[PDB]
Amino acid sequence: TWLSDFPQAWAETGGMGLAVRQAPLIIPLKATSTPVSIKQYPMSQEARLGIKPHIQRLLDQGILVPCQSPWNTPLLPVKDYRPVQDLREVNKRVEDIHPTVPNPYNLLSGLPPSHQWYTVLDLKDAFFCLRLHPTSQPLFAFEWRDPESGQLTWTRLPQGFKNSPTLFDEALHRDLADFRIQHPDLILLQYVDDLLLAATSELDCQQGTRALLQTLGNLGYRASAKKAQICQKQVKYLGYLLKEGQR
DNA sequence: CTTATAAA
DNA sequence: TTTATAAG
Repeated sequence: TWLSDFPQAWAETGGMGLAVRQAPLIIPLKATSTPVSIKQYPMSQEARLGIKPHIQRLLDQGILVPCQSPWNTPLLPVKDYRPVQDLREVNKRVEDIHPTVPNPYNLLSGLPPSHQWYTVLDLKDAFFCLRLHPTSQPLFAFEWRDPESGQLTWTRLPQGFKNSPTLFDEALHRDLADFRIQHPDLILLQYVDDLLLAATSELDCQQGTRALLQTLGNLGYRASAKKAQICQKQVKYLGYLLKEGQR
């Protein structure tokens, strides 16, 4: 089984990821920025009870930690509840970086007709695999209370932060550089957390996929076994249907 | 909820 | 000028 053969590589069996080779990220501020503390709009009990289990899981996982910070941004009061942080005022104060993630159209142009056997993997909770340096953690604080009050913040690259997709894409590229060198006859397309591996034959695709899963797992990333498309001549990738070299 | 942009 | 849409 693809599952049993690579327990470490799958989110379902390997536990929450952590990119062990990647240094905790420091997030540079713009030259003139100072902290902004935005009050939390009062949240209804219904919303709070909805969000609570997610917050607790993240705390248990060490992805959230208590803190006291001069920064504060709101969680959405209406957000099937899940916590969404409005990081816009933080984003405005963070120094911009060059956008290096290719658009899907251009990314797909690197797929040759010679390689028509596909594996598509998506990494689960990808941003959370990247640690934030403790110096940058306070930037992302928000308020949490459970009547029956303090701030929490993220110890990993957060959702809603303007640079997360680019920083993740760049980190995974660094981590997969050797894989590319070891497998010169495979095509690997990276779009943040969405990966396409393409091979000349079913066999090469099988061996390539084994090697990619082993590598991802070893590095601390986790792919979704449920959504995995393995060694197919027809796959869905980035909203396209990849079929016989078309699209 | 707030806010940026677009469409009406 | 208002309304709608989208997104953190």
